[PDB]
Amino acid sequence: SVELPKRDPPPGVPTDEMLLNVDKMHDVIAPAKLLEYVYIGPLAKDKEDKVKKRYPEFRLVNTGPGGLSALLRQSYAGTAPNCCRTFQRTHYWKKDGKISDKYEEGAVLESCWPDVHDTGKCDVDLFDWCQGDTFDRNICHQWIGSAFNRSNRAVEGQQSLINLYNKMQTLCSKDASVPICESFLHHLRAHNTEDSKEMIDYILRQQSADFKQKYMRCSYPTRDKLEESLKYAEPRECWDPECSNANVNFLLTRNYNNLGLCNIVRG
Amino acid sequence: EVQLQASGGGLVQPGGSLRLSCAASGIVFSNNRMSWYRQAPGKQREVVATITSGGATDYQDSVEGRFTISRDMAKNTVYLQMNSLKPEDTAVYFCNARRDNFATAIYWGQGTQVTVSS
Amino acid sequence: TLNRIKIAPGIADIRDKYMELGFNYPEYNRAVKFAEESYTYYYETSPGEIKPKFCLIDGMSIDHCSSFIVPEFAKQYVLIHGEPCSSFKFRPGSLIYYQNEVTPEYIKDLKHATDYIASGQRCHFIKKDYLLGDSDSVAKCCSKTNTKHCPKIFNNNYKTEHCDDFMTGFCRNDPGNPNCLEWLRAKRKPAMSTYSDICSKHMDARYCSEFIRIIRPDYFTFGDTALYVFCNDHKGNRNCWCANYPKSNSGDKYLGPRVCWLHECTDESRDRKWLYYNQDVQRTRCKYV
Repeated sequence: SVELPKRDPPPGVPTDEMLLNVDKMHDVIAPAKLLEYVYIGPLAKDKEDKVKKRYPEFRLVNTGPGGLSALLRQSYAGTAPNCCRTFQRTHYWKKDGKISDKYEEGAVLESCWPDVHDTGKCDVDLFDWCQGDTFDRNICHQWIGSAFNRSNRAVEGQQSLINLYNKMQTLCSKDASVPICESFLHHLRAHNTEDSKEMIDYILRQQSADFKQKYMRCSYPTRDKLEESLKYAEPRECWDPECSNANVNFLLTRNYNNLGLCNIVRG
Repeated sequence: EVQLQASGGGLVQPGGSLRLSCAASGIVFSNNRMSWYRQAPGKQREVVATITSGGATDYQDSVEGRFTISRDMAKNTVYLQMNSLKPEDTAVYFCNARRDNFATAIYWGQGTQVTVSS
Repeated sequence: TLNRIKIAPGIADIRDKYMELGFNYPEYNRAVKFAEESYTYYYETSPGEIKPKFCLIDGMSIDHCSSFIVPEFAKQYVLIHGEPCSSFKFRPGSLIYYQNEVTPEYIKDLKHATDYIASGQRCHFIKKDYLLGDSDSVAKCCSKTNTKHCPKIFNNNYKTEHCDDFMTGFCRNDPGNPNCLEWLRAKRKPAMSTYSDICSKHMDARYCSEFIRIIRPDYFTFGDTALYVFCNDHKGNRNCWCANYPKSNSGDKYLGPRVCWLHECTDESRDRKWLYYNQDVQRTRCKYV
């Protein structure tokens, strides 16, 4: 033949993308959002299945030559039981029937919707969970607290809010002593609008005979009390020991208002 | 002379409504507790609703939610709204005025009849 | 079968050259134009792009494309697929230009009868952001102890949510950390929930004052829950005595409207945080004579 002028290529100098290793990347990949491309480095064909198993909520895409690849989130598969009963975990790892917050090899990532509480997608789980002895004071108050002003008033989230209010109306009419309904009434009072006031009064006014005498003596005085109250020009609530004692979450709106009307001297 | 004539009663089947009025003269609401009273024959009178000189209200338990008392300052007239009336609301209704911190300056007005029957 | 291999220098671009060929059989007399990258790029060929004048032969290691980029400027860029190109096997990585006489037909034909021509894709880099791929890189960006090679998603003063997982554990440890308060100021539920747990234990810290100052009015429950647990765990503590009064069965003596009854719970020098939200609403409404 003839003597070809041979040239060797300049030394390969990798980049961060080329040096990436998906095995080290669970903390990078779990917080990724919808439509966000998480680049993960070269991936061998015999690993693609492993990586798709580990991250079933993500699509595995081939971005460039030599197996260069990325994960694109497609969905959130977290379950109400694992997402709704906590405001702090955003995902969990499932292995061998067990659920763990921390990553272990062999585990499958499941991810909670980032706005799950803000959407009302937890309302059917927590309406149940919060009732009974499964009640977690901190979680269930937070759940009820946060239902007000949902999705910054997006229409889906505003309906969520309404529907839940009706469901809680029907429940707490039956027995407002049950700690979810006490918190519900407590939080209606904080909202302090026409609709929350008439929801409180509607609920309190449907309580049973025994409830009213155990809890609402301030709102339903004995005739002996009422006719004593006429003598003084102060409203009854300002002196009546039944109202200084009483539990404010069970006062009617009128009575709760009136308690504010009692002039104290500064000091 | 202090006048507390009540007016507005009558006949209604149960569930209807009635609005009593008391056009007080000789007394001012700015320093009087005004109250609506009942008296069914055979029984002693009873408070039904009351309003302080500042405007705080209060009710007898059996009428709470159904009745609501209000007042018009410029008209010096107190009202009783009676909704969802029960056969046991049958009584003569009248108004009562009490001077804020005097006790002896108490007055009673003329009754009005409301009866509720099928 | 070949003869008279020769390198013609280019007219302008030192990288461009001409490979003259000798021939057997038909007049294959051609002067095929080709380039071979020399520059190392610290800038872009075109918007968001950097395309080295280099053909990546099938089977060649990807880093050969990356060798013509300064390693710092490279961190941002990803290597994607590229346009079909042809190369001299014996001189692999040469970019052949299809000009005039040089034509895809020619190149297809040459490979079939000879093995001195191979084909692949041109090096095509495109700009994205820093490629984070490790737990520590996350901790550094999110905590802001080192920020330099961080993408925006992990360096936007907690506007997005990517750092929330890491910050739950971080701020539990250093609650007073100024970045933890910037995190809490974005008012997303894992931050607020985290500080509800923290302040349920250390309500008396000043960072819990700031916690309450933020979550009120809109997310007040996260403070109320913490006040309840803290004053439950410290019955008898003086700052607790408006919220969990310790001489009564239930601690409600000065709840709601009644908060206004004691001058102490009204006191404007005392910390809102030591009153429930419903309470401190009513405080701003006492009818003093």
